Amino acid sequence: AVKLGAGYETSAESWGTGRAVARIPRVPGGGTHRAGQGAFGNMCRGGGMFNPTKIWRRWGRKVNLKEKRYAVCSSIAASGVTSLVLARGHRISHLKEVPLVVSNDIESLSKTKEAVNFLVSLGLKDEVNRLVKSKKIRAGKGKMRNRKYKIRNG
Amino acid sequence: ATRFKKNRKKRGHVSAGHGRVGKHRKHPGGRGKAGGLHHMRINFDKYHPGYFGKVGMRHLNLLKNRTYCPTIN
Amino acid sequence: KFNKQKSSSRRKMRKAHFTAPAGLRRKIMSSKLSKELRLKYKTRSLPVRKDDEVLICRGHNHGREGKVVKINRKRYKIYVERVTREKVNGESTFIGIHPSNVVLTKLKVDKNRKKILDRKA
Amino acid sequence: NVKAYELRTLKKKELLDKLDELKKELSGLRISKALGNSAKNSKIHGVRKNVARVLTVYNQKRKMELRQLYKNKKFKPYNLRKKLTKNKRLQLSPKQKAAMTLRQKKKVQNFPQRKYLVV
Amino acid sequence: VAHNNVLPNVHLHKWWQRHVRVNFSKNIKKKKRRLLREKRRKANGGTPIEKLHPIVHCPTQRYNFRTRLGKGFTFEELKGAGLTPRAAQTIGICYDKRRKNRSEESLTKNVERLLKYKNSLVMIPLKKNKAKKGIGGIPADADKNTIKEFRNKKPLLSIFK
RNA sequence: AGCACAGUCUUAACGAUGGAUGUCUUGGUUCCUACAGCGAUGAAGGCCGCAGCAAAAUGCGAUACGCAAUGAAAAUUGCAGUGACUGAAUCAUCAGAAUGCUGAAUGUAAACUACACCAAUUCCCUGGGAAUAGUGGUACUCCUACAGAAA
RNA sequence: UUGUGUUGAAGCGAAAUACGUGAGUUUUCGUGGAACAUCUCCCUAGUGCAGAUCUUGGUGGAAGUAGCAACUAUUCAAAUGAGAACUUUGAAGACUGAAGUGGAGAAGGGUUUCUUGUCAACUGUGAUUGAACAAGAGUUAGCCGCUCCUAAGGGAUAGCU
RNA sequence: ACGGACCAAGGAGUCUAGCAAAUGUGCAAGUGUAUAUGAUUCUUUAAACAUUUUACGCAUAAUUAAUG
RNA sequence: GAUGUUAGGAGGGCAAAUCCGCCGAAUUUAAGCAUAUAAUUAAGCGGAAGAAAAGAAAAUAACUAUGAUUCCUUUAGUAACGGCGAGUGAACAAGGACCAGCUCAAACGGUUAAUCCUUCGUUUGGUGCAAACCUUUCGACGGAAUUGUCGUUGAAUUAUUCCAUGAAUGCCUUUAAUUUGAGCAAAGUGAGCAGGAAUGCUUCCCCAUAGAGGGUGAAAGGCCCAUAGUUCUUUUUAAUUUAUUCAUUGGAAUUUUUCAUGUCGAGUCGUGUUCUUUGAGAUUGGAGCACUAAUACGUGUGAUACAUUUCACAUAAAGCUAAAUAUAUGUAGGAGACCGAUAGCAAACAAGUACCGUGAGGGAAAGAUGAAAUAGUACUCAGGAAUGAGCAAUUAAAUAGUACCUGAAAUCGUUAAGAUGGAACGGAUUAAGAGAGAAAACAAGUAAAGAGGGGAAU
Repeated sequence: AVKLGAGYETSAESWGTGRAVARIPRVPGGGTHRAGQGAFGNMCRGGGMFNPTKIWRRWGRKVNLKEKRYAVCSSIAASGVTSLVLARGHRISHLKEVPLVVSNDIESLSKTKEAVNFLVSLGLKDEVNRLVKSKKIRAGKGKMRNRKYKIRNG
Repeated sequence: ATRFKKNRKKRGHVSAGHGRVGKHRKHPGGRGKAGGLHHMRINFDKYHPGYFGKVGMRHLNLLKNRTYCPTIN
Repeated sequence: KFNKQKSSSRRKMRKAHFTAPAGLRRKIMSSKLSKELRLKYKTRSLPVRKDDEVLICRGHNHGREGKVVKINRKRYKIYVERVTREKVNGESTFIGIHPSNVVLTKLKVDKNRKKILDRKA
Repeated sequence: NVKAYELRTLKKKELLDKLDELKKELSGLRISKALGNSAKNSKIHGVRKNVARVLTVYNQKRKMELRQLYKNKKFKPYNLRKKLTKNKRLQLSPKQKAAMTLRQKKKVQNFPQRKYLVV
Repeated sequence: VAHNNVLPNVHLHKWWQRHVRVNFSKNIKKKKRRLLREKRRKANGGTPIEKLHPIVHCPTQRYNFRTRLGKGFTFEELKGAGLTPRAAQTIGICYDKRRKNRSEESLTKNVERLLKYKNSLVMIPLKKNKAKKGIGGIPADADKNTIKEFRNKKPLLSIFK
């Protein structure tokens, strides 16, 4: 949100009928460039925006618990079919089956090297390559807002 | 969903859909429930018949816990 | 990355880099060590001192080497004896080289350096 | 250029004498600077810092030897005594805050909070 | 007003932007409270941080049938458990001097709940292997072996609910 | 070596003026978190000063862009200059020392660097030996204790 | 999601046997020198300008125009200088006419004072001049004033509100 | 008849509360898990996940000033 | 009572976002307006803390009853108030966070103020280098106090059981957590291309509990800081380790046996009236004035004024008290579907600055060379100089030359082409010129020779 009183922190006066100028408020005084300039108003420079953004916007949303559970179940089911996983963007043409499951010793490996080796041996070498080479500095003002890179999801 | 708002589709139409003759003034009929019995009387009588006046006696402090009773048929 | 007490804000930490005091600048003016010298002092990098033999491996002068002659922490640059350059007026001046573009080949002896190298043990 | 540790062993007499002669040399340097002479203008900083150092040593000696004079005695001058925050000075002592009547003292002593567990 | 709408009722005729506030920190506060109470129960060395409360009947005809945790046991039920209020407040028993036992059922049930808590108690000596018989109805201090074998056992918090 | 009428208008290419656009950003904004009083032991605020060459800002207070101490620790530099081969050059920390005139401002005043009264005062050596017109104190209200006067 | 960039991105100028009906889209050349897009689908908003005597900034025709008009008045020769109607010197003609552009002060100003340089801008024409710019310097009290006294009056103390 | 000398940039139905209708979605005589709690979650995470077999709202019954 | 430059102390001012008292509008809404609303708000005055204030029932209920305060969900836009118009608007119960209770007065103690303070001394041990600090109980003196400090919470009496007490001897270990400051911290500066310069592109290697970010001559996990992780160090705080002999000094809880039903806040409560405040309505609280109580069998609430009376619940007129709670302030951290120099704070910069006003106050504009100025334009010619030009010169680049990134439009200049009888532009249709153009706007294949690229076949 913008600062609460931004653009309206000046003395208000619109002496403007008979002055041959627009009836917009003007800042008072003299001896400076700002004197007589158009005061607050969305059209004026330094005048404050039309509807100042407020922190009490409806940021979050309430989602029904049943709907959330339905969505999670459906996402699992969708992950369970090959065509949808392929169309999502993953390179799973060398996977044996889409709902692939691995022995519980995967929960015990502790080196990223052997994790990548396991991922490759499952046939996801193309997927790993896609993820690795997808790292890229993004376009726009986002990267000056601690949002530098843009990666794909593996 | 500000891109679905109807005002967006009147973007270059001068009057913003609010009329060229009548215009969009601010409170041209009064504020709130102002005109009841005077110039909004037809609205009040047509959509809220028994609005004005009062009937019945006063229950000073109610304490709805005293008379709360749910019913099963 | 995992501790929240330390910021990862680009603005914040690049302000820190560009307004770092001289003492902190000494640390961020470090550079690599050659292979044999790295194996001899079992450490990877070291801040540069004034009289260390260095080898630049990046930039237009990526081949030659020489002994550092002076260090400008204010400009984040180091200068080596034979990497001078001719100005337009007619006199010579050393070429500023960022320490990240050089590797240490031989470093001078001083009482403090061995105390920190033993600290590296 | 004199360091602050070697003159730490001097008595107040020669400490003040060193200060006096050092001030005299600084005055001579300033006279030369006011004149056309400008070769010596760079020693003014060093002499000024030497004056600051000897003054620091002398003042620290004087303050310490003054504190030794009001060792205990419970009635030190205001500058000698503590310089905490004003409200910290006016705060009740921890003993005063923890003071309790005999009635509640014996209540607490006889029925203190107990540690225990459950099955 | 126009068309068939409910008559407007908004109570926003005063300066309400000053009083608007939004709880951006609800879950942060939840985490902070959980951390604080966890640190409390870690600091008090195995003694539960909950205090025993009686169960009482909610007032009025609407909540006649429901019971809930009340504030503090009464003098009568503490006496029935053989426990003075002064000594009970030092072993995690809440006591209030305002409740009165208007019915034998409430008296007996709170007394038996107190006795269940009492026999589930295991006291830690005040002076590190100087176990004593207690006072004011407080149970006698347990010994070193039973404290050792009970400290590693899961502390039941069912009686608190 | 010669030839275009001039002006006005249109078009293109190249330039002037101008500072849009794009891209930048040690800045802002909002939220979350945590701590939270400073002052007669003289605050906040205001003046006045302080560097070798020095206006502003920043820093500092007659020890005046910094002293001492502690950690790091070789540079610092426009010139001049200062530094070890680490209480030294420079950072950081900052507990010691120092902290001008004011300001609640409080001896009386105030568009005054004006005027009081009381102690003369300060320093050096371990009872002397010096130097200073300099240094402290003196508001109003109130509390506790004390004093001698009162009915 | 899947792409473009030092073998040159965004932007910009001119364009195109280009597409669309149209907002537009896409390409070429030049310039530019560091980022850019996603139309696969969706999410979001401070999202689309010809006007509001709109706001800020910049720029026109008017126009080399209106105008540079009070205070009677200038001339000759020389010096300096790159350059002299308005800098200096000499000569002349005149003015102010002790109710003075003459001497002293107050209020107000604050270094404009002096000397030496000096001309980017200013000195509405010129300018080598200057109250401009730069570097230095300059204000000396027992007797002149303040300081003291009291006035119109102000503030404060004791009370009392 | 009024505004517009010219150009660039900025420039105006939005945000919140509350109600209704419409439509999509989930469940259905039930629906919403409020505040809060737990939990090997704690960069993201201020979100996600969960809720020992009569809390509360709305609905499930209306009508009357009212004892009902 | 005064008075004291007697001794020791305190108050004063700043700062306010949250907090506590007072005082107190109008704009506005009612489509006018006067009650009402705005609003018990803004402005004004005063006073505190890290929170403040409230708070331990003269409470609620009417039930099978609850049990200090505060806050959250809800009750509830409800009961109610209101030109019953506009509008306004609580409480109880319920679910949670947090959870804590107490002391004066009054009673009792006179074979004895058993209390308190000032000043001057004594030691009991300890962490500090020091400076200083924490514990310590024996006094003596001078006072205050019976116009009342301190002890008990009725007083004794048995029974058990607890708690403080001293001396001597020994014991001071381990671990988990929490919290500061420090270190250590993997892997390429490998070819080649194009470059001023790789962090780029191809290709060959790897590290990852580190592929967060920043820097580095262009986009870097492997160049540097740091990051993941880990090791020391600081704070406190749990569990764990050990205590043993002797002694008398006092206190406490409950339980036996008797007394006496004690005390319990006065110009206060309350009532009348006036004003205000409230949803509070024959008055919710407060205040002013008048009148002015009872003594626990009393008196106060039980939301309609009375009289007689049951019942229930509390025990006013004295005081303290942590937590859950709030924080447009200050400081310090961390973030973001935020703004990107006419935006975002007024201020990205020498910004509350320059400047304006007598004053209260008003209040700007202004970011960007380049990788490197430790590359900021050397030299020559012409000019008095500014400047210009070069066969001269830095750079990758000077049409990047300090107004320096890019460099639009308005407006203006140069060159070229065209038009030109009191507007100019334009629509529709062609024509003539001038620019550009081959992607349909012809030619697949075929044979030969030259340069290449691939695929399959052992």
